[PDB]
Amino acid sequence: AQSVPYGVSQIKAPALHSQGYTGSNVKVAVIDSGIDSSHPDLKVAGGASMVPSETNPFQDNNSHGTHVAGTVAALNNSIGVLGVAPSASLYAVKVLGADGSGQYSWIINGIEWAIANNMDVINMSLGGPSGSAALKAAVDKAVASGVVVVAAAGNEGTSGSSSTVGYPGKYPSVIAVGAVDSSNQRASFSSVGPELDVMAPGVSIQSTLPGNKYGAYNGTSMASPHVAGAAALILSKHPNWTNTQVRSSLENTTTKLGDSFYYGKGLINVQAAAQ
Amino acid sequence: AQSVPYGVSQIKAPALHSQGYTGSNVKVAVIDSGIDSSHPDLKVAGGASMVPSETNPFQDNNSHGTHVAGTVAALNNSIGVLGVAPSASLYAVKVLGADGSGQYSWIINGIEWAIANNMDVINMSLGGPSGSAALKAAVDKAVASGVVVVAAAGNEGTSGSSSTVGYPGKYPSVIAVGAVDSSNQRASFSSVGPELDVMAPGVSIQSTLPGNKYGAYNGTSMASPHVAGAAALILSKHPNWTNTQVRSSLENTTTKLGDSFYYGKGLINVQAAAQ
Amino acid sequence: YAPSALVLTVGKGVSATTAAPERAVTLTCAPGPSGTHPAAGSACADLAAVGGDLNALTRGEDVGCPKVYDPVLLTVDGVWQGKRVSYERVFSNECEMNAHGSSVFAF
Amino acid sequence: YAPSALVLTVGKGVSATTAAPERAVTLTCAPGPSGTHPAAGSACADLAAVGGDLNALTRGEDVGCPKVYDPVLLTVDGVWQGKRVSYERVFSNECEMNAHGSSVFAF
Ligand SMILES: [Ca+2]
Ligand SMILES: [Ca+2]
Ligand SMILES: [Ca+2]
Ligand SMILES: [Ca+2]
Repeated sequence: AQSVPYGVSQIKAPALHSQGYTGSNVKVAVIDSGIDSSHPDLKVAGGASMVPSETNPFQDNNSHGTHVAGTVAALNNSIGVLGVAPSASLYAVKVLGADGSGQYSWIINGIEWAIANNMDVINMSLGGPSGSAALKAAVDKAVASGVVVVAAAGNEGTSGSSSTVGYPGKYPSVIAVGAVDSSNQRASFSSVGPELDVMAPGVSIQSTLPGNKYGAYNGTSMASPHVAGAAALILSKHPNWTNTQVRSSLENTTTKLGDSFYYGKGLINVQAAAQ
Repeated sequence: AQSVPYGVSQIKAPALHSQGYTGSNVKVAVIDSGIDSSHPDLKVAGGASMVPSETNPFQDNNSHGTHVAGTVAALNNSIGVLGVAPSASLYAVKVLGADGSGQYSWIINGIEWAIANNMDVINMSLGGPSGSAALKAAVDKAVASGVVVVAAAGNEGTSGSSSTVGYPGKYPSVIAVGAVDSSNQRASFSSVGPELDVMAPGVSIQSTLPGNKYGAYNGTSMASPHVAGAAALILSKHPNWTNTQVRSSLENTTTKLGDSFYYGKGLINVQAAAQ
Repeated sequence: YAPSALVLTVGKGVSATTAAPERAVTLTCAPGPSGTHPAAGSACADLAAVGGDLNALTRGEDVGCPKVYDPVLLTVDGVWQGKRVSYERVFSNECEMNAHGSSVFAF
Repeated sequence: YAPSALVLTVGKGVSATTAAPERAVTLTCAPGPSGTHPAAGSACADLAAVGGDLNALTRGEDVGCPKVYDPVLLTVDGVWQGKRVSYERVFSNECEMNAHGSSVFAF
C-alpha cells in the first residue's frame, strides 16, 4: 500500500489531485543536502552541487534533503507516501554537507543555479540567525526572476517579544513557514516574529529517506515543502499566474489560527488557493 | 618575647612549672613525621626512622610532627612558645612520610623502637579506621612495658550513634584524646564513641614549625601532645608512679564537660593530677 | 599553573539526563593544549579568545543548518583559570551547535 | 564504545566553591587509559574494579595519616559506561583522601 501523510491532507492537496492537479510540468528546486535519486517513491529530474567536497547532487548523506524532497513530490503509486505535488519536476541543488552545514556562498550559488535553469519554485529548508547583503540579493533576484521562494521560519521557538525568525525567511521576499501539528497547534520550537507568512504541518511528518526507507521528522523544515508543493499545484492549475499571484493566493486563503506573531496568516489551504 | 599558647594554660601546666615540674629527666617519644631538630625552640635528644625512603628522623618534610613536638617540649626561654613539659627529653620516631602517610608496620616498628629505648611516654597523633592484631599487640606491650600511651581520637566528627574513634586510640590500652576549644567546646571534627578517654585543647594550637617558624593548627592531633606533656610533668613530680597510676590520675581529675560519647571524662587538669 | 581541565558530553534530548551522553571528550589548555579533542589547540584558543565564558561564543554569521529539530544537549564541567565550570546548553539540532564556537564544539 | 571521561579537582575547603581547585586532572579509560593522571591505568582499573562507583573505594586498612584537620574537597564529573557523574567528597586531611582508593586518588 501507499499512505497519505496527514500533512498532505491538512492542506487539502488531495482535493486538487482529485481534479487533475498534481504539480505536473512544474520545476521545483529543493536547495538542501541533495536527494537520494535512487529511492523508488521519488523520481529526480536533475540537479547540481555547490558543495566542493561533495559533488553528487543525487547522494544525500544527511537524509534531511531526501526527507524534504518527499514532502514535495513523493511519487503517487501503490507504495510509500504521497508528495503534495506528485508529478512535479524535482531538482536537487545541494548546498548542505553531510553534516547539514553549508556556507552562505554555497546557499547563494544554489539559488543562482535555480534562477538560470528556470525553476518555478525553490524550497530552502535551511537558515542561520544572521543575514547578508548577498543572500538577500540572491532571493530578491529569484523573485524578480519569477521564482516562488519558500523557506523554513527557524526552530528557535520564542524569546521575549523579539523575533526568532532566521534567514533567508526573515527577508520579506521569501515566504517563511512555521509549523503546526495535526491539531493546528504551533509546534513549540517554531520561530516567531512578524516575518512569518503562513503555517504548515511540521510535526512528525513522515516522508522518504535514503535507502528505500521511510521515516517521520519534526521541524519548520518539514513545513516548507508543504508550502512548496502547494505553490507547485497552483501552477499546474494556472501556469501563467505570476509568483505574486501564487504567493498572494496562498496567504489570502489561509485558515486563521492564533495571533500573527505566532502563526502569521495561518494554515495554508491549497484547495482554496487554486480557486 | 616568648608566648604561652592558651592550651598549655587550659590544662594548668604553669601551675606545675611554678613548683619546679617541667617534665625534666622524662623520655617522650613522638611517633610521627620526624621533628626539625634544628629549630631554636626545640632541643631533640635522639630518635630513629622506620621510613625506608626517609631515613633522617630529624627532617620533618611534613611539618606536622614538628608542630606536635612543640606542644610537648617547646623550650622555655625568651623566644617562641612553651611546651607543656619543657625540660622533657624528646625523641623523634619517624613512621610517617612527607605525605604524612605511614604503613602500619612502620607505626608498629616505631612503637618497638620506643619500648627498647625506654621511653616513658609515647605520643601517636596518627590513626586509620581499621585496626589489626599486630598494632594492638604493639601498644599492649608498650603498656605492659610501663610506657604511658597517648593518641589522637580521630577527626571524623559524628556519625549516627556509631563510634568514629580510629586506631590505635580505639584500643583500651591507649589514652585517646578528643579536642576542645578555648571555650571547652568540643571541636566539630572530633571523633566520638565510648573509646574516648579525655579531652584537650586542639583548635588553633600554635606551636613550632620546620625552619624556625611558628604557626597554628587544628586537630585531635594537637590535643594529644597536651596529654603527652601532661603525663610527662606528673612523672617529673613522681618518677616511680606506674603508668597506671599516671593514667588513672589524669582521668580521675578531669573537669567534666558534656556527655561521655562526646567528651569522655572531660578536659584534663595536670595541676590536679600531680596532686 | 593554570588549573585547567574540562570534559564535554553530547546527546539527543532536552536535559542533562533524560538524555544519555553519546559523545564525551576532555580538553586541557594548561599549560599547553591536550586531551581527547580532535581539535584541542583551537578550543583552548577558543575559550582563551572568549576567556573561558560559554555564553559568549559567536555562532556562525555565514553558515546555515537544516531546519530540523533534533535537540542536542551540551554539557561542560571543570575549571578555567582555576575557576569552576558547570555549563549545559541545548541546540535545536547538531549543526547549530557545531556552528557555535569555532572548535570548542568542533564536537 | 565506552563513553568515558572524567575530570578531578581538589582544594582546601568544605564545599565545591567556597573552596578553589588547586589541582585538576582528567582521566579516560575508554577505550584504553589516558589523560592527565600520574596514574591513569590504575584509576581506570580502580573504577573498573568498583565498576565506576565512588562511595565504594576501600579506604586503607593498614595506612595511618596524621590526625590534622585540613579538610580537602574532591570533585569528580563526567561519564562512566555512558552514565553521568557528579560526585564530590570532603576528607579531613589530604592523606585520608590519598589512602582512599588506591590510585583514583593517586591525587
Ligand atoms: Ca508513493
Ligand atoms: Ca518573510
Ligand atoms: Ca620557647
Ligand atoms: Ca581507648
